[PDB]
Amino acid sequence: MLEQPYLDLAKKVLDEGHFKPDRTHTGTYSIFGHQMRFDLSKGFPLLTTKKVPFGLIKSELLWFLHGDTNIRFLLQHRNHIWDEWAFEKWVKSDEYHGPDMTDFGHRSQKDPEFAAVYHEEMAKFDDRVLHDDAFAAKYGDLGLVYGSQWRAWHTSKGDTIDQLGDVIEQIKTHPYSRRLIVSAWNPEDVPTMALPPCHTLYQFYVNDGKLSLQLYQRSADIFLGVPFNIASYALLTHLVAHECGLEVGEFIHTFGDAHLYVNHLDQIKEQLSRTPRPAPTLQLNPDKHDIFDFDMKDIKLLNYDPYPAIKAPVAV
Amino acid sequence: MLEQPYLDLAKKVLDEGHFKPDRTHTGTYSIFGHQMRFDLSKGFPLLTTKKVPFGLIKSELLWFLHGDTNIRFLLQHRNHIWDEWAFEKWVKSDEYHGPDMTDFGHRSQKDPEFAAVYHEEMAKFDDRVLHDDAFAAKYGDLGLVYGSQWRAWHTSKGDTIDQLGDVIEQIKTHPYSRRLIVSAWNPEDVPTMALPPCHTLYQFYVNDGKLSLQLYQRSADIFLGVPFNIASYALLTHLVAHECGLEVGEFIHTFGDAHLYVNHLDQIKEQLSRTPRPAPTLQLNPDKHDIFDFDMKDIKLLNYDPYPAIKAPVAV
Ligand SMILES: Nc1nc(=O)c2c([nH]1)N=C[C@@H]1CN(c3ccc(C(=O)N[C@@H](CCC(=O)O)C(=O)O)cc3)CN21
Ligand SMILES: Nc1nc(=O)c2c([nH]1)N=C[C@@H]1CN(c3ccc(C(=O)N[C@@H](CCC(=O)O)C(=O)O)cc3)CN21
Ligand SMILES: O=c1ccn([C@@H]2C[C@H](O)[C@@H](COP(=O)(O)O)O2)c(=O)[nH]1
Ligand SMILES: O=c1ccn([C@@H]2C[C@H](O)[C@@H](COP(=O)(O)O)O2)c(=O)[nH]1
Repeated sequence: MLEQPYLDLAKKVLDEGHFKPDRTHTGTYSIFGHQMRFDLSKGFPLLTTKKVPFGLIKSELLWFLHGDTNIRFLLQHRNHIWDEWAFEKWVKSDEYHGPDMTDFGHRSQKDPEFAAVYHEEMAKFDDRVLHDDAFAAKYGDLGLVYGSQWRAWHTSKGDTIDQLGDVIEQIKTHPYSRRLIVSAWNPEDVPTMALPPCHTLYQFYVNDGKLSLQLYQRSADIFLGVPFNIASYALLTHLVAHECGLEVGEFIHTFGDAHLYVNHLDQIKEQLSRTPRPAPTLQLNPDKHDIFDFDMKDIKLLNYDPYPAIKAPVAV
Repeated sequence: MLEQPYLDLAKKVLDEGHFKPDRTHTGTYSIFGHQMRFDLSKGFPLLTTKKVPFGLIKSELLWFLHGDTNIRFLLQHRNHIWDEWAFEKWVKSDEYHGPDMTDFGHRSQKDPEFAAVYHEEMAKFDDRVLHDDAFAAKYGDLGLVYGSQWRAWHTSKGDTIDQLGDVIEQIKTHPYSRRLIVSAWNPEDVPTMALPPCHTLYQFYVNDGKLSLQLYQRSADIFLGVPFNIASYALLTHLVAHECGLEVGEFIHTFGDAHLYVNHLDQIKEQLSRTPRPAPTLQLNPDKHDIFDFDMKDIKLLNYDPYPAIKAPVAV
């Protein structure tokens, strides 16, 4: 079925992956190197075995394709996947000066001073960001995220180059070139970053009709993480596709450290337990055509029914 | 045998690849997306079915690992793989002022004004570069090649960062991180380049012992091109490996547009015609240890016997 490369790669981390420490000491079963393929005209690649959210992914990528680096658009839509490095700056600031938020992050689940205070301090940081039009700019604006990596990579001699703007040109004009890449690894910025980009590079292809794309995620979390990432670039591939004029072909997901978490063992065993129901259908607003102008309403999802959702505990 | 992922990928471009125009209109059988694996302790990954040259690759990578961007070291060793963009600058210069070299490049094979003149003008450009210590600097010095991409990526605010220097540190100190990348795609520089890097990104891994590496070549020529590239990074992997203290594990070669040339059809049919003799053994100078100090003599090749070499006509 369309989603069986994810399953065949989760039962491959699980019993074939070796135990890696990793950074936040909770161990992995790593493997290094995996290409999995998805042909997108059979249907759309998110999982029917385990509920994955589609308005979140939509709003997020939609957010990355405006080059917008501000959570205030994300909050407006109801997305807060990005919240915690923002707060990492707010509660480490000069203005924070209140009720201690040090390490909020994994003192949570460990209750004590942390379950309702780190959480009261979050709706306090958000709301401020949705309204104070300056609070929004000092802390809610992330600087280096995929919208600036993507559409305003800062040059060595003083300004903004929109990569994806030009690549959507080079597909529109020179379809068949082996240079159609957008890159997120910039090393000025790598040594001093929160999380360096995890979807490091990606290259489009024009088969004859049919745009394809290959990603190089460098680091991948299986169970949590890789359901999400397979769909963002299946949407990117799907959205660039509709703007060049071309049919959709296929998305290749290539990984470096693909690893399942040691929390996520039982939950991934639970998932494999089940059968793929038929892959979902996505349609796109055909009257809009410039993709960077896509209101939310313009990307759609024709019958999706997963199972059950699943709890993995708190990643990082 | 160790080299069968290259064969299984040449009979896969050939009759499974589709006809791509490409840029220099001589057509391809492209495919998009291929991971092939090489475990380097079984032996070394260059081909015994078709003579591939090892002092060229050595001298070249050795050249890239000094961050040296000057052909004058390459010539000194006897390597001229790099010559033609150099001349692309010399014969397009202000100083050229002689006997017309316009398009040397594929007016060659087409004889006429071009077989001994573009070629007399090459030994004239080289020799000058080996001796005039200034000629060497105005035209023999390439600026942007893998030694500056690798070890002096120019920053956005005024200077040189040695990527590979720091990654050999981060392996030496934090072995198990999913960030061990060196990147060659810099977009300031991409729109105005001769050939943008073809081996775009690469990431190391520390399995438990055993350094591994994954490449992302973006564009790959099969028959000519991919015998060479599989060995350069099997040497890089092999050389970084000996400096961290770690055993050698495996090299993953990942491609985007892997394509066989329409010239190279009969010659690749000819190649497949034969049987793998046993994979070669490489040893390294164990008393030297800092890799950036490796004289040529320090990397070695224990029995290699290919077949026959093969002629593919003039690529580009
Ligand atoms: N450097 C970095 N790169 C990424 O791949 C990435 C990142 N961080 N983290 C923030 C964003 C948005 N992405 C994310 C991040 C987290 C989830 C997430 O929480 N999804 C889990 C479910 C977790 C749960 O059970 O609550 C999943 O199953 O995929 C999804 C997408 C990637 N992006
Ligand atoms: N942008 C770019 N990236 C590369 O992969 C690359 C490049 N150009 N071309 C120059 C260097 C050095 N490399 C090269 C270039 C050409 C040959 C070459 O001439 N080798 C052919 C044999 C050609 C013949 O039959 O004379 C082969 O079989 O591999 C080898 C390595 C890659 N490097
Ligand atoms: O939404 C995301 C965020 C992160 N990662 C991963 C996997 C690791 O848990 C995490 C950290 O790895 P490094 O920072 O060491 O690269 O990055 C994903 O797959 N998807
Ligand atoms: O030594 C090399 C040099 C180039 N290439 C390739 C394959 C193509 O023939 C060439 C040009 O592709 P683009 O410039 O369109 O990327 O790059 C290799 O595989 N190895």
